[PDB]
Amino acid sequence: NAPCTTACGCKSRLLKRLDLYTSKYADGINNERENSEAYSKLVTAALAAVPTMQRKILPLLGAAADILDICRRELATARPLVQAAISKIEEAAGVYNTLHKLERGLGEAKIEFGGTDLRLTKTKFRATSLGTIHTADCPNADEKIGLEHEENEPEPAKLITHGHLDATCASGSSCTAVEANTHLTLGLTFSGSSKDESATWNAATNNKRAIHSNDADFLGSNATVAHEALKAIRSAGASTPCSSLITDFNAVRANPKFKLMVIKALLNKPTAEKESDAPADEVNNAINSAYGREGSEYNTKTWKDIGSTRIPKADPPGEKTDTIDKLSSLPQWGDAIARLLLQEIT
Amino acid sequence: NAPCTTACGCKSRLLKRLDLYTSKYADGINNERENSEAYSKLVTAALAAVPTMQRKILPLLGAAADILDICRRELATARPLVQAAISKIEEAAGVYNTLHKLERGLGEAKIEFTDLRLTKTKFRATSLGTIHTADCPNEVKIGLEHEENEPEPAKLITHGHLDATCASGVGQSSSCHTTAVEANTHLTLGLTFSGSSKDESATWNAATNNKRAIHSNDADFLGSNATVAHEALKAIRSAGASTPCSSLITDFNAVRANPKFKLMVIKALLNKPTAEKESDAPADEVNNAINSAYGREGSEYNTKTWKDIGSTRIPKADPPGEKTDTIDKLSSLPQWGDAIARLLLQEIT
Ligand SMILES: *[C@@H]1O[C@H](CO)[C@@H](O[C@@H]2O[C@H](CO)[C@@H](O[C@@H]3O[C@H](CO[C@H]4O[C@H](CO)[C@@H](O)[C@H](O)[C@@H]4O)[C@@H](O)[C@H](O)[C@@H]3O)[C@H](O)[C@H]2NC(C)=O)[C@H](O)[C@H]1NC(C)=O
Ligand SMILES: *[C@@H]1O[C@H](CO)[C@@H](O[C@@H]2O[C@H](CO)[C@@H](O[C@@H]3O[C@H](CO[C@H]4O[C@H](CO)[C@@H](O)[C@H](O)[C@@H]4O)[C@@H](O)[C@H](O)[C@@H]3O)[C@H](O)[C@H]2NC(C)=O)[C@H](O)[C@H]1NC(C)=O
Ligand SMILES: [Br-]
Ligand SMILES: [Br-]
Ligand SMILES: [Br-]
Ligand SMILES: [Br-]
Ligand SMILES: [Br-]
Ligand SMILES: [Br-]
Ligand SMILES: [Br-]
Ligand SMILES: [Br-]
Ligand SMILES: [Br-]
Ligand SMILES: [Br-]
Ligand SMILES: [Br-]
Ligand SMILES: [Br-]
Ligand SMILES: [Br-]
Ligand SMILES: [Br-]
Ligand SMILES: [Br-]
Ligand SMILES: [Br-]
Ligand SMILES: [Br-]
Ligand SMILES: [Br-]
Ligand SMILES: [Br-]
Ligand SMILES: [Br-]
Ligand SMILES: [Br-]
Ligand SMILES: [Br-]
Ligand SMILES: [Br-]
Repeated sequence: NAPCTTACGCKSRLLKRLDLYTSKYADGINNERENSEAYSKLVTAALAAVPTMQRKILPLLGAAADILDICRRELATARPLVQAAISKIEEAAGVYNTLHKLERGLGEAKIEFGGTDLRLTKTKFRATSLGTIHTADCPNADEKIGLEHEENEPEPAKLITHGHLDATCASGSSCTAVEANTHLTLGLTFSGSSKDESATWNAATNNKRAIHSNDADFLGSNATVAHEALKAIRSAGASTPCSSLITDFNAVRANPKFKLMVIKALLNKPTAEKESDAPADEVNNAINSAYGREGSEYNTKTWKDIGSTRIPKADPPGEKTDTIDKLSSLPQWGDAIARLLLQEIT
Repeated sequence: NAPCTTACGCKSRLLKRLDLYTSKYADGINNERENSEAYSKLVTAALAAVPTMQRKILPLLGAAADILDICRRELATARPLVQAAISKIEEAAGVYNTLHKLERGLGEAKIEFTDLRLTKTKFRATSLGTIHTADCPNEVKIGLEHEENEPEPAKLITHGHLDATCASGVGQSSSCHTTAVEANTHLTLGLTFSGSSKDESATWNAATNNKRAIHSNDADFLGSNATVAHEALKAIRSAGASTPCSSLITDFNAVRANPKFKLMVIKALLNKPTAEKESDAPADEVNNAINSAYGREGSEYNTKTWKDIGSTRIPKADPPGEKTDTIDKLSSLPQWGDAIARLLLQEIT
């Protein structure tokens, strides 16, 4: 809720926010895999099973096709938005990796004139840290993230907008002109606000003060467009694609094509085309008989019986048979379907 | 290819290389959509079509299931590798943004001293901390064949340098190692960066009035980021995953080469339905069956076979009673799945 304030924290939050979306997308990919498998199992079993079993599979087919189609279309819609966010967030992370290197400044040059004269060689530069970047890893401890929280989450912070010329001058005492015992120290630091401490420093230069600032906008809009890319997913309603499963009776039960095919296939009224063509109690009683009461046995029995349907199996000494669940691959299911239809032709 | 030498060039080349892989991945995704559609049409038409067409469809069906399965498995193997490359490349690109801001150094403090008192107005230059803001200037062979020989991306900046100038005496003509710092002295300290360590103090100590890098410090901004991205691109190639799902069910050459195809031609088109081996028929008879069903060498596969498949009539839901239409007019998986149920019910009835 409060803006991030360190490079390690901003990167950590931006990546954690991205994970909200990519993990949900990965769930959809897995769900599309399971729905594809389920739909293939239904078609194969619907061809191979005995009529009492076939009649229980048929009401699943149109509704399952509806779930699978929508699931694929939702993933296809989300795919470019998630890809766009990934690219933009990871580029911003790259800049944060550098802002962490600069978070302690860039060192200093300190001249100590020695005491004898004001001649100068490298040996009078006692400090020469200038150009040293910060190399330590992020602190191991540091920092509500959730899709519900995304709408008011603030932009990632820019952290550094200015570089500062730090200066110290101490004679003898304040710079009393520079003489043989004078320490002159000049450094470069960064912050998110401009600094000019010239007023206090000119009356007491023996204190390190930022005496000039220059523009150093490293992030530019990178964090803004990454932030906006996350909103683009939410605006399109693409944050949780393909969340419905064919193996969830709640998804199937709600489809009008399911109820209608219960009437056609399980209440012996095959010419029905409206939901009203049978009394609701007879639809419900048929549902109860086929799938357990209110579909309570859909997974414990219906999908188990579907998986135990025996289908043709290729073999060099002659075609054999086994169950859908034992030959659990699309190539074997497609081969069975071809073989089942050939037997009907033959 | 010589290594990249600028931040704008390194970022550009890395993204261009990445695009070689993501574009091929996108092609596989598109092919998988087309393959899923092709397979669903085949299953649907195989149930609905007249027996003459069913026999033409059945060998396409078993091969199509195999092609589609391989296609999905290739995409599943490629997906985490491509995602990793994208993440690592884009993190490196972000660092190169900053390396571009730093490519012209970070300015300087110049102190122009009548006396040797000092306030800000004696600092003529105060550019220290000024980063470079301009866009990239408006680099090389890029291609998968060229990827094995591509060098690692350049780090560009490995060290920061303290540059120093000291010019004492009127006209600022003299070195400060012999003409001590006095009222006319110009003292300039700056910060630049490069890809090599530097220590030019030996020459500077005898002539301080020339700008020289008299000290260097470590400034490794990229770390391993760019090399780790490079290695992620190689990880795709090592896995043989650069062109996943390149085969199309609508490409007869892919169908013909699928191991399931020949046997089903024998079973469905040569009146040997119990065949289980390719030796169950002469190869010449298989070829004649292929020529009759799909045109000579499959030359009519798209112009005739798939048009005939698409014109198969299937059931269509309607409130005043079930109607019929063609696969191509009812061109959606949900209408095909509904048709399959209605077809199987009709057989039951
Ligand atoms: C590209 O270079 C980057 C450095 O410029 C790499 O980032 C560094 O990666 C190392 C791991 O190899 C990290 O070291 C670890 O840090 C964690 C703590 O940091 C994490 O947790 C805190 C607290 O939540 C969080 O604020 C941070 O953002 C991190 O999420 C320690 O627990 C470990 O013990 C270990 O010390 C560095 O911290 C990390 N630096 C930064 C700035 O992220 C980066 O991994 C490189 N990229 C690739 C693709 O290799
Ligand atoms: C994050 O901030 C970055 C700055 O740190 C953004 O990058 C800058 O984006 C602008 C506009 O998008 C680019 O300006 C354009 O530059 C091109 C020329 O550069 C391109 O082509 C050369 C080859 O000629 C290639 O070497 C470069 O790498 C680029 O591919 C001009 O033709 C345009 O007219 C326009 O001036 C900057 O060049 C670019 N800077 C860098 C260092 O990339 C970046 O877009 C931000 N990220 C996001 C996601 O918005
Ligand atoms: Br995924
Ligand atoms: Br499957
Ligand atoms: Br039964
Ligand atoms: Br001293
Ligand atoms: Br009834
Ligand atoms: Br029942
Ligand atoms: Br019920
Ligand atoms: Br894609
Ligand atoms: Br489809
Ligand atoms: Br199908
Ligand atoms: Br002067
Ligand atoms: Br002046
Ligand atoms: Br290529
Ligand atoms: Br390759
Ligand atoms: Br380099
Ligand atoms: Br002068
Ligand atoms: Br490395
Ligand atoms: Br490859
Ligand atoms: Br032969
Ligand atoms: Br023959
Ligand atoms: Br034929
Ligand atoms: Br075609
Ligand atoms: Br027809």
